Amino acid sequence: SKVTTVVATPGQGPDRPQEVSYTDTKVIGNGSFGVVYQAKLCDSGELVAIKKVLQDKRFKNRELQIMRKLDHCNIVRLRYFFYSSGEKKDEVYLNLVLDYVPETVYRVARHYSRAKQTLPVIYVKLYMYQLFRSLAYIHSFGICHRDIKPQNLLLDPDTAVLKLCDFGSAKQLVRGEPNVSYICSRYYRAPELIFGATDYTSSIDVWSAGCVLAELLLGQPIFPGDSGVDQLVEIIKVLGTPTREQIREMNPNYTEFKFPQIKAHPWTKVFRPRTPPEAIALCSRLLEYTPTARLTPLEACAHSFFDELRDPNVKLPNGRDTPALFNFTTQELSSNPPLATILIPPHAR
Amino acid sequence: DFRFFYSRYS
Ligand code: PRO
Ligand SMILES: [Cl-]
Repeated sequence: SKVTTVVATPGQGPDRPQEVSYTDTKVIGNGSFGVVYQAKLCDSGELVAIKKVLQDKRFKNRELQIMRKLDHCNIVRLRYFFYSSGEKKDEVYLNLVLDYVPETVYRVARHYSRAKQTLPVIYVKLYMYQLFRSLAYIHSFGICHRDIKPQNLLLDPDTAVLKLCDFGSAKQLVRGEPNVSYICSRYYRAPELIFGATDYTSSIDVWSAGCVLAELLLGQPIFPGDSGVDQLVEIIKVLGTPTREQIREMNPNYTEFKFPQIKAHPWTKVFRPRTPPEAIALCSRLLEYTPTARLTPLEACAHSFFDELRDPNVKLPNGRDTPALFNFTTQELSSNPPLATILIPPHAR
Repeated sequence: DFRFFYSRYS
C-alpha cells in the first residue's frame, strides 16, 4: 500500500518540522478548496482528516493561528500542518491534519428523527454540556466560533465524547472593531446577524447552541427558512415580536421597521408535552433576543438541566463511564473564577 | 446536509 511522506509541523508544541508518513488515504467529504481526506499515520496507526484552506500572502491564516493555541478535550486537535499545491492551478494551500472523529451530532440526530424517535435525554445533556464547555474555553480567549451547528459537533457515539470543529470562521472579537455580519449558517444565525449587525459579541454562539438544543428536543430545526425573512418569521412565532428596546440591543438600524405582530408562543407549547421542564427552561435563557440576556457558556454548564451529569453514579445507557466532564482549567473557569462550586462536584475534587 | 460521505447511520 502507498505510503506518502511530507515535512510537517506539529500542531502543538515545538515549532520544529518533522517527517510525517501516512497511508490509506481516502476521500470522506468536500471542502471549499478541495476534497477532505482521511489518512492513517504510519507511526501510530491513528486516523486523521486532512483539509485544505487557501493561504493568503498578506496575513497569517487565522484558523491555523487559533487552532495552534487551543488545547481542550471537547475541541478537535490539530495534529500537523503543511503546505502543498492543490485543486486550483498555481495556488498554495494550507493543509490541516486533524484527529479523525467518525460521526457528528447531526448524524445521530437525523438517525433518531428519521426513526420518529426522540434522542434520549441523557445524550442531549452530555452533548450540550460538552458543547458549552468548548464554548467557555474559546470565549475565555475572546474567540467566537461564529459557525456553531450540529455538523460541526464531531461525536464518538460509543464514548459520547463530543469535539467542536471547523474554526474557519472563528475570530477574536474586540469591542469597537467591526466584524462581518455574513458568518453563521442557515437556521443557526442569531437575530442580530439576520439584521446585519457588525457589532455583535460571542453571545451569537450561545444563540446557535440554543438552536442545537431545541433541534435535539424537537427532532427538526426550530427556526428553518431559506431566507432571513422566513427565519425571522419562525423566530417571531416563538419569541413574539421584539420590542424597540430589544431591537436596539441587536441592531439599532432596524428599530423602526414594521415587524409581524405576534404574541409569543408559550415555551411549554413549543416542545412536545413530555419534554423535561429543565430543558425548556435552559432553552428559554439561550434563545433570547437581547444578546446580553443570554446565558454565558459557563453559566449554561452550571444550569440545573445538567445536574444528572454531576451525579456520582451516572453511566451511559450502554454501561460505559461518562466521558471527561470536570477537568476544568483556570483558563476555562476565568469568566467567573469563583464559579466551579457547582461545576466540579464533590467526587471530582 | 452532512459533513461526511459515510456514516454508520446511513
Ligand atoms: O469579521 C471578520 O472576519 C474580518 C476581520 C478584518 C476582515 N474582516
Ligand atoms: Cl453531519
